[PDB]
Amino acid sequence: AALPNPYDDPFYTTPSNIGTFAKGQVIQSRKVPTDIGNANNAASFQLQYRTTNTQNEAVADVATVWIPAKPASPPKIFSYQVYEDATALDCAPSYSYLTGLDQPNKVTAVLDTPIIIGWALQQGYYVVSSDHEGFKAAFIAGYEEGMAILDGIRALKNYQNLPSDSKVALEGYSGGAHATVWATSLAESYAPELNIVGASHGGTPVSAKDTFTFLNGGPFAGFALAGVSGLSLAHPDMESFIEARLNAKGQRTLKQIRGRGFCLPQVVLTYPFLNVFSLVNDTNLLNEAPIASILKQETVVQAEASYTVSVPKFPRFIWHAIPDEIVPYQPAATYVKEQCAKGANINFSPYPIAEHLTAEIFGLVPSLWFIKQAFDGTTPKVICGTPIPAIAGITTPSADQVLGSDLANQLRSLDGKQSAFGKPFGPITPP
Repeated sequence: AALPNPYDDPFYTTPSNIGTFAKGQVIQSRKVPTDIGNANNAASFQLQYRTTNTQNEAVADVATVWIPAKPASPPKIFSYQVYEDATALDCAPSYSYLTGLDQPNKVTAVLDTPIIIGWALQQGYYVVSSDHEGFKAAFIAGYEEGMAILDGIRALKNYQNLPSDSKVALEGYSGGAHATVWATSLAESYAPELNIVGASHGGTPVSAKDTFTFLNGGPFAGFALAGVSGLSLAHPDMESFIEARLNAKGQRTLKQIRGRGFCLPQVVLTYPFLNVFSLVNDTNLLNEAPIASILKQETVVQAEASYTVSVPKFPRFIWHAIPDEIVPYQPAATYVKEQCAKGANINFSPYPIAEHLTAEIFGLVPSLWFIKQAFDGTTPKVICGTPIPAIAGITTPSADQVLGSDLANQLRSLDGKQSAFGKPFGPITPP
């Protein structure tokens, strides 16, 4: 690609004086060429910045920012969370965004991603997309992801000298929605100066344990194994515990899914029908320490959580396929119901006839319309959590209205194309 592999690059390392940097402070930066930047006439940069890991240690991370040619004003910031879904360093969103064709997780940066970021740039928003898994590629580590993201937003504001109360909105789907929900949950306690006016996410994994039990042994069991790997990379005592229990197969397999160049496509293709329990000599792992208690922290479902989960009060749009076959629907419905009973402002859109990839599209125009309204202060008053399928042209303006013809024609082109997950996208509205 336009830069070396991140494994080969000291830009992806944490300097020994990391602790002297404030949260979100820019350590170094570099101009980078990106497909999205070239397509939208927006300069792109990578920012190496300070953040905080799960063990509350100061670490560096990388984020990618795009500067609109005609910024809206006052300045508005759009944080887009990618479904990286891998535990290797070179699967990073920053690397995947570069001009180039050999990046192993390139797929996660093309397809719907450029539509969404392109759209945000055409509205005049500053765009940031952080490498939310951080330098350990700790997929699904929520505190890891939440802090990295909030600190990436901080870094864009520092880098561009944006006003402190610059409006912020956040968006993501699938693994990017786990990252998004975690960043919203931590905003209050970790980054309360960020003026977040909205957030929009779909296909949300809210409980690590629940997403695990739904996935294990099925067609997308590679995602279960990726979560085990990613969580162990954020929790050292879970890592030791697991290491001690891996049989020879488990040892070969954990190394494999952490191997350079083993990204989402390889996760999907290598592990259908794997039972992660086949990797260990202990079937009761879910119930032992330190795992069981980590699972109670790695959840935003309060019924399951061993801590008081935040309730963001700003407007939110949350969508999900009821028949979701990859990320389970009910845990997310449970999260919305709970949050709504504590004063949240959630417009909830469960799609009764949909699957994971088709709901990725169905909720997209509603999602972006919602974010535009949140920036404008014009999100409609709704009874929190009422299950209403949001349909473009019915509950929102048309695709052409929201996106413009160009971007809506790009969105129509996805219909029937393969997604990162090996299943085709469908149309803008349910048939």
